Amino acid sequence: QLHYPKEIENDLMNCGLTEKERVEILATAWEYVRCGVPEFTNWEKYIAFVRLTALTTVAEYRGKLVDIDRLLTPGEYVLGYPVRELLDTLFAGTSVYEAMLQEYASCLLFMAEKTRDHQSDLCKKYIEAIASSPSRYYRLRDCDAQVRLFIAAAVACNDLDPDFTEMEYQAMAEIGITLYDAVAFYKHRAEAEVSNLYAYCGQDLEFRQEVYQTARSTLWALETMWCKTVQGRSAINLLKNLPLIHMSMRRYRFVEDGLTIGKPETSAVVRAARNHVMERSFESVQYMLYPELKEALQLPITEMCQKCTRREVYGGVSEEGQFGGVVLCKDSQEEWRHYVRSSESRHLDWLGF
Amino acid sequence: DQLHYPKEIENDLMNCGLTEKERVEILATAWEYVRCGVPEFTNWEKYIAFVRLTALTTVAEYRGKLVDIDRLLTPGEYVLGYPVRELLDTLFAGTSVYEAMLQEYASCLLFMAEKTRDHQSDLCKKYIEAIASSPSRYYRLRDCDAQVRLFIAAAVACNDLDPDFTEMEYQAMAEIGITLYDAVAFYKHRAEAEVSNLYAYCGQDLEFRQEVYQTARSTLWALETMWCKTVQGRSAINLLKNLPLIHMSMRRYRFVEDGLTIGKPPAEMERSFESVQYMLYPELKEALQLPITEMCQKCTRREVYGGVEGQFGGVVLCKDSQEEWRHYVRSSESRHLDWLGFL
Ligand SMILES: [Zn+2]
Ligand SMILES: [Zn+2]
Repeated sequence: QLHYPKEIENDLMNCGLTEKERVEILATAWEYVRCGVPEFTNWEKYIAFVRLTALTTVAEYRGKLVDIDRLLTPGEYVLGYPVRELLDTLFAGTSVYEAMLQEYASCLLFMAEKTRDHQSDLCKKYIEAIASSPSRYYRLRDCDAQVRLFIAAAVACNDLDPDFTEMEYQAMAEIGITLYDAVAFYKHRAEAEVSNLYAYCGQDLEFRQEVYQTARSTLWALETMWCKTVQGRSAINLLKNLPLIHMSMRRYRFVEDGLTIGKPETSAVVRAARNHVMERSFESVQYMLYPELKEALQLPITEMCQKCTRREVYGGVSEEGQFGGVVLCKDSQEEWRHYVRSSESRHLDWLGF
Repeated sequence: DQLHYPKEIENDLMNCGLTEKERVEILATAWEYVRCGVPEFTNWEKYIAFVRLTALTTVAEYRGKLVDIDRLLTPGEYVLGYPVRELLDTLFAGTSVYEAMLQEYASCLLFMAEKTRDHQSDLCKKYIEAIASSPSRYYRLRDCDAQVRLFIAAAVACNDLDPDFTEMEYQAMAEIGITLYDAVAFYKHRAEAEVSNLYAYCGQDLEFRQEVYQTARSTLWALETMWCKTVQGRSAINLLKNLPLIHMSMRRYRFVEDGLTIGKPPAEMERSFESVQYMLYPELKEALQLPITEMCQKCTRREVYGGVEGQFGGVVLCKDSQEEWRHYVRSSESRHLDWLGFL
């Protein structure tokens, strides 16, 4: 049986979902928020955030249903949700308000763009931006996985105003993504995903084990330094639980894989992948794009490495073991591997240890 | 991977029988357990006391011959540099669970030290036979061993509140937590011929393990949905939910070393019942005095437990006893929904 609060039990009715899909989305949204934000004080903001995480979950599953251009419009209901009102309840009167409005809209925009019928030019530029540098992969994946959004929401649901610096958010995202992308590796590869750190860094277990161990070690140093503050614990709770959801949430396949993690041949998500089978402009969406994404989507073709292998159209069918975007050259792949292996110096700098 | 813990504990357990590597592994392991089990707290003083109590628990697991079990509950006494009874008073004194938690702590460390003596004591054999006598008894004794109700009570105390769970809430929570934890620790426990694993008794087929892990986790999500708005509710949730997850979150476990995977297959005068009975909680006092006439005679018992492939080190249940255990674990939903006040 799936469980979630009565408050949300009638959400997402009459939106194009089966009763099975709808109850799975609501349970997933609730579990994600409980796992990522276990400590809260404000129930009204907590439920608003659960509802926004439900819409995010719909955007990932069936993005065609979500009117991206209405998410930030006051008075507008998207699949029954007053999205801008929920964002205002959560973030209005905090220092991160205007930035989190663009973070939310930008995340859902590219979730919808990636499910689309045919590759848009926004999609193609995103696919090439994330392959263009490791720091740009981490910033854009941060938005895609809602890392800094969850951290700020966690602080807001404790009735405090987030005061992390830009470099603290970048350190937190690099730790969380390095862990999460490692555990999701086999699901993401079986689905020929573009948004996985190891699509660019390399598929060898030895690299993954090494940088996982370093990120978890830095996270334990961060936890030891920050655990006496509510804001500190709000960031720790979110980052630490990112990989653990593979075991804690009923959306993942821990039980169905024989109580295993990291074994692709017993995996229910990999076996599902194996068994399986009107154009938004930069102009129309720029109001909602955060600055790093705007620059990411306008990087000149010529200022990117010309040795890496791009294509006209990404997606379509691929062999077992292949991810779905830009294939880095040896020099670029060496650049990424070296950036990730250097995390400890960069982060002890960025986090103020 | 360097080890991290607070400065308040960094020079504990100095020059008292641990190697230098052992001592820092113990302090880091205690800190990591307490941070995973009790993520939400308000009282730093109580928190460090509990971390130090966990460090001593960790010495008893590893090196129980260093630990003077009979001085744990004695005012004024230092064990390995810790004023154990002062630490337990800082954490629990003036709560409704004070006396129960002194006994819960001492009873845990007593059997951790008994399990590693060179010679099996009488007391150790009676524990090994008691934990195999009924599934409800397995869960209560494993609760103390794993410190499930002690951690839940400590979590509430570290939020400056008075634990007010009922006996039957503690029993449901222990059943949920142990069913999950013993499942994830299954292969490690089997490799060490452990006695304290639910599946040593229920059986070793993966299908039973999957099914009852799915139910326990589903119950825990219903409990979390019902209780997540109070500090006491979250204190319980956080401990139970994180029990299986420490296999990924703690450096003590082998997630990384295993390829980012879970699941991959007479120095000593003997203690007597009478010398330790003051420190035992009621159910353990009773379990250690059960006549083996009142136990199932068809189960396979031994004169001496231990020695030795893919075998646990205690009582081997008979087919009928195994069926009783499996039925009990598979009936958890109804028992738990009743004990937890969902109906
Ligand atoms: Zn290149
Ligand atoms: Zn029997």
